[PDB]
Amino acid sequence: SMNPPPPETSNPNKPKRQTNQLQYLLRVVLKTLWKHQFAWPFQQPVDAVKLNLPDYYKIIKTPMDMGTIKKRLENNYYWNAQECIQDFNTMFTNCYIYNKPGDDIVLMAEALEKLFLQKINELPTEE
Ligand SMILES: Cc1sc2c(c1C)C(c1ccc(Cl)cc1)=N[C@@H](CC(=O)Nc1nncs1)c1nnc(C)n1-2
Repeated sequence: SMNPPPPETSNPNKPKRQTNQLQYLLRVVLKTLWKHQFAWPFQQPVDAVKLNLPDYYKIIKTPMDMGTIKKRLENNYYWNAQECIQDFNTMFTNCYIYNKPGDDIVLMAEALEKLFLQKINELPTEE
C-alpha cells in the first residue's frame, strides 16, 4: 500500500501575493479551525496506508487537508482568498464523499465547517 505525494505547498512557478483577506484566512479562519477539538484528523494528509483505506485515493482524487492549507498560507502560496477557500471546501467535500452520513468523521467535519462558514462570512473587503 502507498500514499500519494502530498499536495504541493511551494512552487516558484505559481503566482502569489499577500492580501489582507489571505491574512484573515490565516490568523482567523485557519487558526480557529486548527485549535478545535475535532481538527486532528484534518491536520495532515490522510494516511491511507496506516488507516487501511486502500480505496481512499481512488475515490478522492483531489486530496486536501489543513496541514497543507496552513503551509500554503504561511508560505504565501495563494494569489487570492478564493483559492484558499476552495482548498477548505475541497477538504470538507472529500470527507463527505468518502464517508457515510452520521459517521464520527462527518460530524467532525460539519463542526469545523460551521465555524469556517461563520468566519468567512466576515472576510474583510480587500484593501
Ligand atoms: C487520522 C484520520 S484522517 C480520518 C480518520 C482518521 C483517524 C478517520 C476518523 C474516524 C473516526 C474519528 Cl472519531 C476520527 C477520524 N476516518 C477516515 C475514514 C475511515 O477511517 N473510514 C473507515 N471505514 N471503516 C474503517 S475506517 C477519514 N476520512 N477522512 C478523514 C480526514 N479521515
